[PDB]
Amino acid sequence: EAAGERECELPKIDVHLVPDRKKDQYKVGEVLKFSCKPGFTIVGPNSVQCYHFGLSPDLPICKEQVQSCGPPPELLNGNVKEKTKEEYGHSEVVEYYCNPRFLMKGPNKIQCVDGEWTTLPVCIVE
Repeated sequence: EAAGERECELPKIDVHLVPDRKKDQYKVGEVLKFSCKPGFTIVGPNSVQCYHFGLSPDLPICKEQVQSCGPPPELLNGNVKEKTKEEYGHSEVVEYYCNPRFLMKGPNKIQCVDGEWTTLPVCIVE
């Protein structure tokens, strides 16, 4: 009996972690987005899939204390349109804008994760 499959059940995550679904058994191809508790920051993979060998990649962790990352980086052919505060914070996104000659490819905003900002929008001439 049983196919070649090997389906998933929610593994032992962090006590302060909370999965998006939060179901007991995950079907192969379920993406278990994780997050941490209200006052916790999730660090690591915030989305793992249920594969036919198990939930992968391995689970992220929870940090209450993160960095504020200071001000955001510059944009290559734009700038930050928002008020650059000396202290942003985790999950604080920064709306950028590129010049009126470019198309903005990636996310115009980026949020700082742990203490590192995510991948910039990047714009190209239209």
